[PDB]
Amino acid sequence: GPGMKFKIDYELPLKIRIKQRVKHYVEWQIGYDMVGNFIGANGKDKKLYELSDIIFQFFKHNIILKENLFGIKNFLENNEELIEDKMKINRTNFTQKQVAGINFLESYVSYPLLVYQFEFLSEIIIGVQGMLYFCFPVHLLKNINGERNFLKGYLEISRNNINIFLEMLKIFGILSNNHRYNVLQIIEFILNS
Amino acid sequence: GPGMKFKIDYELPLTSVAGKIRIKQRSTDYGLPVAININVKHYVEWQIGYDMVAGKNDGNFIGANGKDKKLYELSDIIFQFFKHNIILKENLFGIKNFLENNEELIEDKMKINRTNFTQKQVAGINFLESYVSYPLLVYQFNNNEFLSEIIIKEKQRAIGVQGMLYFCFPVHLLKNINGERNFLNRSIESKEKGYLEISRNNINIFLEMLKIFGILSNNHRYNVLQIIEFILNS
Repeated sequence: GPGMKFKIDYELPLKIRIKQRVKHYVEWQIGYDMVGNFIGANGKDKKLYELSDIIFQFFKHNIILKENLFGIKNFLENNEELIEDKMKINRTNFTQKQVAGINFLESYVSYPLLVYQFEFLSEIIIGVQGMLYFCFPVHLLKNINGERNFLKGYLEISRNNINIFLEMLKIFGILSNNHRYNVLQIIEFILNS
Repeated sequence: GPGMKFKIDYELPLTSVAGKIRIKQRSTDYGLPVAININVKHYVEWQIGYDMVAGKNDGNFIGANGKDKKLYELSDIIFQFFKHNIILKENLFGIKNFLENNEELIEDKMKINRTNFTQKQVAGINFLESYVSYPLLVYQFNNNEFLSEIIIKEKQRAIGVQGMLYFCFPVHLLKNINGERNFLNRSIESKEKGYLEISRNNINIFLEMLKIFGILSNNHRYNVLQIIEFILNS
């Protein structure tokens, strides 16, 4: 349907990993671009993909207002608090530890992780790099025919859950400087188009 | 040379990435990798093994996993120095009796920790923050130049933790192709090889490393015990 009736049945092959803690969920290492619509932070030909493809279509069908994209743009342009700079890896001081009578020095390396709850949730784990994972129960997916008969999958996106992907784009925009630059280029492309 | 003069100039590929040999710089503690003149803080990181899967003709023992195995790197070094009568039989027997009586295993005592959550706000966005803490064990050999570090990670597709042993020592200890220790204050040439001199003066470092492998897990204990028995009966 057009306008507010617009939906996307996103095909998900079964970057996709299936794990379990009804406890089984989809682990989607979702991206926003692909190697053209804009110039990435690395200076390569980048085009819209996945997350940005979803936002562009729902903006094209007038479900996402341009005022929302303007607010996200100004938020990402004005913000200086980035997740990569706020997530610090900690290393403890070496302490004496004996195993099997052998004297070792023991230290712990702690890697932070962030959980954003939207039932959906986003997880950011950790040279090193931060990796974003969009997670949701697997029984939410419709089969190839079009019914949740799992308890290829298809994730239904509509006006009732598009805000999950707008929030996820905003989170990407504060993950790192490279992501902040790329997301700003994507929002500029969507607003101009 | 012959007898007590026996040595091994172990060839180590220096300019190589995505392999068992890596070059890092020790930050006065911890170290960070490097890609360039070599100074005293540059170390060799060697993810050394003690065996290798063998074929139907070159097998030396059967490992804990039931696979054909043969000597490799650490165990081959110990075999040659035992073959040339530098390593005493009592040294191998002492390690054998130690591994037979030992009950504390590294993969059973080392724990990966997940901390409680805390509320964390970044850019005005509220998150739940937690930490995953990985232990590492460092063993300082009697020679203050050599050390080994055991990194503890999760078992892949299994329950528990696994240890990866790395053998570390300064780059300036290595000899070039001419037998010169001239790496200090000099950049490493392309495809250049470093040579770690192993002799009677430092062989016990490799014996202590074999003992450390033997306490890593029950499978490692079994494999080391099979290696000691094979070497003793040679």
